[PDB]
Amino acid sequence: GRVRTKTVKRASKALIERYYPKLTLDFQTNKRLCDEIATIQSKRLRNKIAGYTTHLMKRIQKGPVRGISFKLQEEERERKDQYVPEVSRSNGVLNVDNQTSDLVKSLGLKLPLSVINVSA
Amino acid sequence: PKKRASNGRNKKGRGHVKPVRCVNCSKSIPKDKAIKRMAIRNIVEAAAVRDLSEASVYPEYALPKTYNKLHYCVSCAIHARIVRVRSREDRKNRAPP
Amino acid sequence: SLPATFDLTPEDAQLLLAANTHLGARNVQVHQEPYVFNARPDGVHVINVGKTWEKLVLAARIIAAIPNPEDVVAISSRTFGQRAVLKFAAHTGATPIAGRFTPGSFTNYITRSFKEPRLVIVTDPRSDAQAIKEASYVNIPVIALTDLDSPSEFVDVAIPCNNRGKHSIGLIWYLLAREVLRLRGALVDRTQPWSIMPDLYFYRDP
Amino acid sequence: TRSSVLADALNAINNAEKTGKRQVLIRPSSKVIIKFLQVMQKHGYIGEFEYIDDHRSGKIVVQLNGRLNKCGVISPRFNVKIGDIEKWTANLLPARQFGYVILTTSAGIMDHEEARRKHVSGKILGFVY
Amino acid sequence: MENDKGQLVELYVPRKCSATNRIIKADDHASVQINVAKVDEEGRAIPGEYVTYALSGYVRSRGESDDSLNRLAQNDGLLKNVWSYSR
Amino acid sequence: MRAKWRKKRTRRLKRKRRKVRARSK
Amino acid sequence: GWVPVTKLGRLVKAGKITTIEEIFLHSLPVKEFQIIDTLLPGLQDEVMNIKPVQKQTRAGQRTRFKAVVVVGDSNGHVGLGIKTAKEVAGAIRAGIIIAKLSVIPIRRGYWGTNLGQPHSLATKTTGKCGSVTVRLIPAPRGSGIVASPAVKKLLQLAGVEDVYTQSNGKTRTLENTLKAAFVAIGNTYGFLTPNLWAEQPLPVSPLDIYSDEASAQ
Amino acid sequence: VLVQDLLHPTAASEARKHKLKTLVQGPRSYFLDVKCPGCLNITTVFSHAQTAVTCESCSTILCTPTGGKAKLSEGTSFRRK
Amino acid sequence: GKGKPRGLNSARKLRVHRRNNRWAENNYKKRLLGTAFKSSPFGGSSHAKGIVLEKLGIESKQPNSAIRKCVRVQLIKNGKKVTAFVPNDGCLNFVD
RNA sequence: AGGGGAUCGAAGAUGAUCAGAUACCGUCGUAGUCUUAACCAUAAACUAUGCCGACUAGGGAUCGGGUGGUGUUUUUUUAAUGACCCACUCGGCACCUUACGAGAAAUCAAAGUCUUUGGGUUCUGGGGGGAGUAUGGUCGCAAGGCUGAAACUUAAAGGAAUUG
Ligand SMILES: [Mg+2]
Ligand SMILES: [Mg+2]
Ligand SMILES: [Mg+2]
Ligand SMILES: [Mg+2]
Ligand SMILES: [Mg+2]
Ligand SMILES: [Mg+2]
Ligand SMILES: [Mg+2]
Ligand SMILES: [Mg+2]
Ligand SMILES: [Mg+2]
Ligand SMILES: [Mg+2]
Ligand SMILES: [Mg+2]
Ligand SMILES: [Mg+2]
Ligand SMILES: [Mg+2]
Ligand SMILES: [Mg+2]
Ligand SMILES: [Mg+2]
Ligand SMILES: [Mg+2]
Ligand SMILES: [Zn+2]
Ligand SMILES: [Zn+2]
Repeated sequence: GRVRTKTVKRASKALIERYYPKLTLDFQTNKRLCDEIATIQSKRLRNKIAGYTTHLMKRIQKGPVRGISFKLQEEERERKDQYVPEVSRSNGVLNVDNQTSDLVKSLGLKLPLSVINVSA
Repeated sequence: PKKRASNGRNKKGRGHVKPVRCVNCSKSIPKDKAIKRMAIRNIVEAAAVRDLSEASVYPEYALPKTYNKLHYCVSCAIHARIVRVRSREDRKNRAPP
Repeated sequence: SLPATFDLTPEDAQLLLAANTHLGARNVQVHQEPYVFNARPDGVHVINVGKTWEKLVLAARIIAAIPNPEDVVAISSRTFGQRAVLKFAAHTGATPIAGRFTPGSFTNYITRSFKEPRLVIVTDPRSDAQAIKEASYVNIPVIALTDLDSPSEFVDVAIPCNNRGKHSIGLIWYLLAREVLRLRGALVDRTQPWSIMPDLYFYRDP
Repeated sequence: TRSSVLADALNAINNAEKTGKRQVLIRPSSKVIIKFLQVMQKHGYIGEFEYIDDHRSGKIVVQLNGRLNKCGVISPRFNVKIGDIEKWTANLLPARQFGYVILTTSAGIMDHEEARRKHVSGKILGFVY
Repeated sequence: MENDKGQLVELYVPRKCSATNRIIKADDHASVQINVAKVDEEGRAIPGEYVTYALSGYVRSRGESDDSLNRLAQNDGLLKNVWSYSR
Repeated sequence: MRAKWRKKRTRRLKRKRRKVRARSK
Repeated sequence: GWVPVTKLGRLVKAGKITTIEEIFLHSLPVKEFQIIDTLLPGLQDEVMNIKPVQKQTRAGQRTRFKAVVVVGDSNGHVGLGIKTAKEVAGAIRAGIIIAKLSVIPIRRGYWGTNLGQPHSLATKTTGKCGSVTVRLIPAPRGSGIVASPAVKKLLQLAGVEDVYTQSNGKTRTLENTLKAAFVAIGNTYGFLTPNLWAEQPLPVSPLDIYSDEASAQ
Repeated sequence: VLVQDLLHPTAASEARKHKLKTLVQGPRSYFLDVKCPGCLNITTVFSHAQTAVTCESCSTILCTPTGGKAKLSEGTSFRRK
Repeated sequence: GKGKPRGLNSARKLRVHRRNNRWAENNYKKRLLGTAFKSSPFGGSSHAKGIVLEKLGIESKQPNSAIRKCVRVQLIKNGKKVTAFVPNDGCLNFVD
């Protein structure tokens, strides 16, 4: 079974956390990045790492991945934010209950009247 | 110390119920404390139903199951049937499934 | 200290009954709620929205009252409140916490979730109970969106809503945001329907 | 059966306080209850109370604040011999600076400091702090 | 808590729950002080000026924090209706 | 031993001393 | 070097709060020992007891060591910290720090005359942890501290001069007796004597006054 | 709760309570003036009957008893005072 | 209030109960039964002098193994026979 | 002491099992089991938790009683009934969640309102064994019930929780 230990996945996290611009869907260069950017003691463990930080990368492309957040996302969401143009005064009048109308009366004033009963 | 609030089993405001006899070993046990299953099952069974209707008269017949209530004695309930043993907590759960 | 025309306006009243913020809980009904107003038969309890509004006003009056508007904190693990709080946070100071809380946020500096606010707002003291609890380990006042069945231990100022879903929590969070800006804030005078759509706050789809 | 009517009235006040309330409805009131309520009020430990008149024996609503830790009754009304009052307040008052033991003398239902000034003695009722 | 000749002795005179006038002792880290901001003519919340209230942890635990806030703020003039002294 | 049977032990034990004492009444 | 975390930590080193009575006023939860260090340096420790405890594990016994330290001045501030580690020193190291954090105030008073500087207590006070109840009684001046050596030493560092003690329970188990005599003095500032019925305006919170001068980066 | 008017409680929540647990206690039974137009005069009846009250002159009936309130007999009327 | 009558005239009962229950006190019971004077080899007194019958070699109780060197003494005021221990190394050589 | 004696079945006798097997398991089956007349008075006769009274906190069920309704369903001609539904209110048997509070804990709406120690009252316990033994009294046909010690011995016995 090829389940990656924590030191692998923990490094992968931290690396993506702070070098997302740089790194790519390509292990081959993500490999070479690790040299210049990370200190590791063995070839094996380094490819082991970049191999997975490349995997992680590759699916951040299609949606977020819990664990890692480089704040670029939290503010990609902030400009991605908007919807609506139609809201919820159409059509006609606010349909209310018997007492809801009694509520309006017994506190306030103007409202479109549209009452309904009900049963057990 | 104590282990259940229902003590043995289900009896609050009564002082004496009345014993049943264990369906398996015949041990007496108060009816409230019994442990019970309706042994609803078919007269025929799995495979027989085809071979039932096949070599019978009438259209498909009707089919009438058997119904008999089962009374176990705790040990007998524990030795096979409904029992396991639960955690300190799961014990509290009265829900069946 | 009663403002003047900070009374419940018709446009607000319309606003609220469309969201059905006056539709309080069924049979279920915590002793500690006079925010009621005559039980609609067939198991529904109508909510005095003036008090809803009047409490909302207080809410805003205390949210805005905190030197640095950013260590005011919104919470909602309830999905229907996440898109809400993120939006409330955006417009005002306020640090947001949508999704999983993660306990030990308020005790234990050692956590990276570590906050340390002067005030807390919350959408459903059942689901968010964590927050409510942890704050009480450490004198952090709590504001809360509450229905008629919500637990009122360790929340001060209730805002009677309808966490049954839909547009209410959004509405309430909106108005919350609306009135905090309308205090010491980047807003304006009278009627002032305010540029921002109320459907901005809302749980989306599918 | 209902034994010291004083007792229930006191205990009720104490569970209102503890539960943090501001009001008690006590039942059934009495000459003595009033005169005990009357002393506490005189010294701060409760607000204003009110006799309501059911045509029966009475009810009282007491309004209290929270200056009060405890108001107990001494259930056998022991006799106290003007020396012995020192030994009472010692056993059951928090310190020598405040709190009162209230008792009952021929000269009236009074706290022990008024008892000491008036210099009379008698039976012991209860206490307030 | 003075002494022989005047002289305020004994440090630190504790706060007080504005709802039950019991002491708000130190290790009570469940207690709360709510600052309600004074406003002025047309919105405007006047930073650094509050009508304030302090509530013991006891009270909050018992759930009586809200209804007690209600009564206090209103009879201090920043709520009208909402609360009711009768039940 | 079971308390129940220790009680029986001494039930008997007394019956014998009850017996042996009678020989001497 | 220090470097705090917590609003409160920062405000302290930043010489914006001078004394704990401030912190106690607004009941601010301490969480970094250095806070009560700069705030109150006359603190001297005292390791009261050390007792071995043992756990069995699916592979090995674990006999670590439990130590009970009491810190304080002798001018109204005490601390009772209890911690177990597997080395006696690091057990004593950790406990002191918690004992710092634990530091609570004491309300002392006059047996029963208004004279020069309080020597005894304000009231009678009881503390009960586990099965021991420890009862503290105001005593006339020069009475001494009337308590077993341990509970005495805690009453002294606490700064009491004259008090009577009465104990109830299995008191030979120190860990619970001190935890109770700790509560007993910690309860002197819960007690509404008449001289405190006076109303105070209700102070403003250090956290809001030096709000700017705190806050994270 | 925690602070309320024991002295002036709302008519409604006082209404629902038991007859022995109202502020000052009092009854919840009433009296009525009952007719059966054969006659001209009107016998006063207690809301709770026990005795199956008979009219002034005619042995007619009027009401029957129950667990509580009387069952008034078919063709009748009443006011309450 | 559990148990004890709290009445103002309930002195008698309250006294009596005490007398009754003092008997569950080991020493009080011994004192009044005169157990001292009655049983007990000495008079009830502090010492007693008697005469040596045989020198004994009592084997100690576990977990100790020893021979303990004692003397059977027949008390002089009593005739009652008693076995006494003879403290310190040797010393049994002093008796006879 | 009569009756009854189907069933199951202390004792006994057996078939097996066993190193043994006076047992467990199988068979036979006496007393008994049932009833009348009279005894006996004991059970872990248990909630291992005295009774009366006050107070302290939330929730949905339910059993009995009652009150309220331009509620449902029953059709006939509407009713009247009855059963059902909803709210409330007494008083029951219980469960739920909480815990201000209590506890050595387990847990407890009492086991709470206790060193801030007092509503009224009853009863029992005071380390363990010796021992419910000896003795005397008394009740009983008996078996036994009630009352009920000491000498001597002894450093623990015991409880709740923890990790193994
Ligand atoms: Mg067991
Ligand atoms: Mg029974
Ligand atoms: Mg002979
Ligand atoms: Mg020692
Ligand atoms: Mg005895
Ligand atoms: Mg010999
Ligand atoms: Mg002689
Ligand atoms: Mg037979
Ligand atoms: Mg045999
Ligand atoms: Mg054989
Ligand atoms: Mg045999
Ligand atoms: Mg018995
Ligand atoms: Mg039982
Ligand atoms: Mg209840
Ligand atoms: Mg030994
Ligand atoms: Mg055990
Ligand atoms: Zn069985
Ligand atoms: Zn007539």
